[PDB]
Amino acid sequence: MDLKVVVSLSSRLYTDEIAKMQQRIGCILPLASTHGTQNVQGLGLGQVYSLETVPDYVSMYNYLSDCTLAVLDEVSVDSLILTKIVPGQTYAIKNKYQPFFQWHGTGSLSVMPPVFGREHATVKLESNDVDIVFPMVLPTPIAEEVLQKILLFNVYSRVVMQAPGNADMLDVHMHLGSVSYLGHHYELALPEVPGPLGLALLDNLSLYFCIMVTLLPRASMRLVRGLIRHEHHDLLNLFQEMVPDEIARIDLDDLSVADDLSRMRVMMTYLQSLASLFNLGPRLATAAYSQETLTATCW
Amino acid sequence: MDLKVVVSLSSRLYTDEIAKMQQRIGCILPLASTHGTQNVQGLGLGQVYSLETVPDYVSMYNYLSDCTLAVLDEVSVDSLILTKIVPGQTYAIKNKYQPFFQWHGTGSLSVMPPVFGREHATVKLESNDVDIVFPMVLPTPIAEEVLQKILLFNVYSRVVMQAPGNADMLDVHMHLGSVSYLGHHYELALPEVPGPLGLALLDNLSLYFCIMVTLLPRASMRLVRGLIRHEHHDLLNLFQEMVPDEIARIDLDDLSVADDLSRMRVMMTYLQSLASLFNLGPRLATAAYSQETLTATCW
Amino acid sequence: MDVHIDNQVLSGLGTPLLVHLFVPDTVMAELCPNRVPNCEGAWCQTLFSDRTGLTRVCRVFAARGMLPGRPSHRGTFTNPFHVAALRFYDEGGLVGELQIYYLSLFEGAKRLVRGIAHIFSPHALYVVTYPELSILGAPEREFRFLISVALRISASFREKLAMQAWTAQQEIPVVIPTSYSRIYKNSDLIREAFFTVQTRVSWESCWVKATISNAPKTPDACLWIDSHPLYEEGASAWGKVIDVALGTDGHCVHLATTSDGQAFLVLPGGFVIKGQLALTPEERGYILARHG
Amino acid sequence: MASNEGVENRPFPYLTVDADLLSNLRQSAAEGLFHSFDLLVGKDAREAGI
Repeated sequence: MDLKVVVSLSSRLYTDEIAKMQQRIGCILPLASTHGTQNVQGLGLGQVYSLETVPDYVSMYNYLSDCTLAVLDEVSVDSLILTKIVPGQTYAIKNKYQPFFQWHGTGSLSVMPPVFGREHATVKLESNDVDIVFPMVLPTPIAEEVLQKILLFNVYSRVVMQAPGNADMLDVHMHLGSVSYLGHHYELALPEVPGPLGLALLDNLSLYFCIMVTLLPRASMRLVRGLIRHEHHDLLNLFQEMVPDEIARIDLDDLSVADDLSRMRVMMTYLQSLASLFNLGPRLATAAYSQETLTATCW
Repeated sequence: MDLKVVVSLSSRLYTDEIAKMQQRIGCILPLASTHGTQNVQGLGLGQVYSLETVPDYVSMYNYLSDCTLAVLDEVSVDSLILTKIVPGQTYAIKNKYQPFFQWHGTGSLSVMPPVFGREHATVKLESNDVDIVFPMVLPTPIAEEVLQKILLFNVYSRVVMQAPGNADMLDVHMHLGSVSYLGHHYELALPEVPGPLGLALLDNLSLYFCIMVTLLPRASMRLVRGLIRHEHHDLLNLFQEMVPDEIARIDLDDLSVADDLSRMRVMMTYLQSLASLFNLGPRLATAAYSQETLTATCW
Repeated sequence: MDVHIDNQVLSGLGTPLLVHLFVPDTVMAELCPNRVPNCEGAWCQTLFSDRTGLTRVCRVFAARGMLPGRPSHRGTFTNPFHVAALRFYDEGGLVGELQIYYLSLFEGAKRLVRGIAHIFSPHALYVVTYPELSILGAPEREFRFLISVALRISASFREKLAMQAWTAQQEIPVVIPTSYSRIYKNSDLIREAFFTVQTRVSWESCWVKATISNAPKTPDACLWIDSHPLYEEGASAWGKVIDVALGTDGHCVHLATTSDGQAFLVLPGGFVIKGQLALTPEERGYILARHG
Repeated sequence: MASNEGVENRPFPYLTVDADLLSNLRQSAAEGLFHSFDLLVGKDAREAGI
């Protein structure tokens, strides 16, 4: 019910880094194991993310969700005082990310690996030959958008192999490259080569997709095939007057409510399971916020 | 420790208005602010639900996911008293919503916007020229059934409106009017028309679900074709037998690469947004229930 | 035989009819010497005995396996006159094109797996048949195509020598031993260099890749070199990229092509001769259909 | 400029001065009149430890 964790440093502070660490007060980082005394290298995210190593971000998500998360509380010349995240406790939080994102009230926050920039969220302590890597806390919308972009890139990279360069320039860096915000645009770091352990999510995705596409309903296809041709809609701006003929080929047979209903039941049941393969991030609920202090109360 | 909120009204109520809260003492309410007394208007759902305009389901789901829940506790000529809903704390519930219903121990309650008439569930306070709207509470399985069935009926009504050739209103009503659970039978109302567009429930779960289910086969074929390697999961190989031949003969060279990316990303966003809707958002359990008292001990 | 049911769901996408196959390891040893790479990337192509061609069906991504017969070692699993082409590769840059002639796939499907003769390489190829379901011109086109293109480059080099009053200079600062007094017969240098330049032909030569450039910006700063040994002391290497050492090491004839149409003949001793590259729209288009 | 660059938080014995400073405080703090200013909300407005 009361948890205070001290991490001891063998070497000294080396004040060159302490100022940057001190304006870095009150922010999250995941620690290795829950004990009163910790090792210095297990403290940051520096273990999972080596400088020479190519980033595979689903592995970073897997490491990040497993480890306990801690609130930085105070840096001392030889000490790191951090209270941790008890699952049933409420505490304040204050954040400053160099990719700076503005929060709303009662908006759930997701914890993610620092996909944007290594120099940004990582502080090198070469005195111990270590590097403290802070994780990224974002509002849930932008979090799921960025994760989806990451997985779609991990697919289309395997796809765009041996295709015209017009595939190489466009899909690889038009939508999978940048993430927008209100009058703002942030680039992403992209894995030069497709990463293993990322598609391990995609295999399960393909499984669910096979099972779901075995049980798709019929009437919805008829409604859409009618509405694209007879009427105009903004959601139907995507489809032009021409229809993908796949829908025409599946559509051929008549309707029956008794068939649609059991398909709908099993489709609903297979839709509750996707939330496990889509979250991959510990979520924090907002209770109150002040832009004048940038200090919210997450939960 | 305390979580009570006392709202003070500006104008003194009429005698007729008092009676219905005393009827609806046991009901949940939304609450915009967890702080002080606070302007009256925040409490009801009349902000999200528009008596002026036909409101979508999206606003109601997104609001009830994030906003605070409260219980009516006591009512006086000016004063209204509410008790905040906090996780991990036990409360008492009455079924003062209208749609008469059964309760069961270990029942999984979920809070969702009233699909029925709000005027059937709301009260209008003419002293303060305001409206208090009460959100719907339903056990999890039957709520799944209700949403699934009403969306199926909407799709069927829009289809019979579009192309009168395949149109069975009587069997549609016969299959979707009845709800049978635990040996109990409930007949729910079905609207007369889907309308030209957007009659307060139609657009969201019809259009999003329809476009997602139209895009899922093409996206799944693209993903499965891209995903085959040596190290991939074995069950993928087996389920590749499951898919239909017409979905198997679908061409990937037809659609442009940029259009392929657009469809993939849009369908993934739609499916990810639709999955959590069917988890039914605000969840809770129960310890026991007493019928003749109408009292559910919830937590 | 799992990749065969893996294909046929979406196999109808690219091509109307296909033939299942299996390739021995000694047969692959022509493509990928000094290596035994997996073939997960390996993407097929198609080829017709006329000007018309269609490619890029990308038939099968197939793992290695032993054959159903016990005495089948460890081979790689996967008009009667044409040169059907296949292209194997992996995640890396190890790519190889193999030829197949009909009368081996049509007659090879005789009767559920059977060996057939391979005309291009003197070894057997195994064909599996699912039980429930102008002869010399066709191989001679690519050869004379590339030969005439290289001869055009050679004629350009000769005219550029004519422009310089039949003399040469250096453009790569490598100090020669200065002992060249007809040692190595300084004329024999260019005789044997032109020997190897005009004799050697490969679909993956430097100018092949240099003709087909993805961008305007990068390939201007990019050079495509290939150096081959003097007097056939070894094998040749084609298509190295320059994001010099090759002028230093003797007994290596160096050929460097730009994206702009410049060719450069480097001799041992750093001397450079310039030539021009010219391809009509038809040959450019044929090479774009092949390589791209 | 930045909020906390040279602001020391340590608990000094402050002098109680008569003149009134509160006028136009939050506006001049938001627009940025004076550099190296620090705002502390009610949870963090106490005498710091030693």
